[PDB]
Amino acid sequence: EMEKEFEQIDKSGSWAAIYQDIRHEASDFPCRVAKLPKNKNRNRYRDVSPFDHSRIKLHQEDNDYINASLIKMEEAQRSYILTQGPLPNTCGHFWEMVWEQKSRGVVMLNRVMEKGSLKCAQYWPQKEEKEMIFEDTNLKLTLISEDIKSYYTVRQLELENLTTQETREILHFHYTTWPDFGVPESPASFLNFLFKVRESGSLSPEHGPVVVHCSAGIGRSGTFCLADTCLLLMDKRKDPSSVDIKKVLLEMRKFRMGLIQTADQLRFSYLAVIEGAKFIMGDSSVQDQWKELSHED
Ligand SMILES: O=P(O)(O)C(F)(F)c1ccc2ccc(C(F)(F)P(=O)(O)O)cc2c1
Repeated sequence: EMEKEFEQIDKSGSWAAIYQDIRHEASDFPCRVAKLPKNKNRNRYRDVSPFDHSRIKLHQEDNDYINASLIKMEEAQRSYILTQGPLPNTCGHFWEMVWEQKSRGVVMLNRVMEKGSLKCAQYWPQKEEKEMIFEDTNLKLTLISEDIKSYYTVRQLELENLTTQETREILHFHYTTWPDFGVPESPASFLNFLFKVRESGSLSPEHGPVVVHCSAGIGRSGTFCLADTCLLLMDKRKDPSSVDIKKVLLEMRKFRMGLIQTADQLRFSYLAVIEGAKFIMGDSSVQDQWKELSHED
């Protein structure tokens, strides 16, 4: 039982050991491009780079580089794009990517400012009367509307390719109370938030991979994607307990490094998956319970 194993790990306080085993077994691929001197200012952190084999390439001719990774989950039938929280000089790239990948949604798991330090840049407009134009990638972005909740805000954005004048509605899901190296404020909050994204249709195969990011795009982003993939996994393979979260994470770390940055987020991943499992295997109310418990209102 998923529950039994979880309690065993907790009872023995093995979360740090398991998490540490994951780091040591994690894949390690080259990041030549990410480390090219010219791209130095395109990476928020020196030690966090997308693997070359899976990095998302901008279709631009100058520099196709952006600190983003395509996490393709074969069995789970779902791809995501994990990227760092855009930098002052990479906002055009970010949206360029969102455009070229035909993304429908963007999941932000961090705040533009955490403890006097900017964990990310204001890459989307805060006021509707002030659209944003990223001149380098010839993109226009406009806040159409937004639904502000207690711990998360969902925004409707219109992304326009100024070149072709083509337009697209991007759904911006912003979890606002997930601290760096911290965890969601309950499995309920998280799942409540994950299912909003799901019901939005942003994760649908009819759209490009959803863009998920935090600060470095590995900790919170990793946690969010791990949870979503495991729940996705234990629904298609009818035999949920066979889903080995630790291994799913390892599968994931093959496409981007450092997914899940703390033993606690790893534990949370298990909690969120176990909790969210109640949905996959019946119970059409736990979702109303998460919404209730998340106190989003
Ligand atoms: O999403 P989180 O909370 O996991 C994060 F973004 F806060 C986080 C994650 C990975 C990091 C790696 C390196 C640095 C660095 F400080 F070492 P560097 O020296 O490479 O800039 C900072 C990092 C911060």
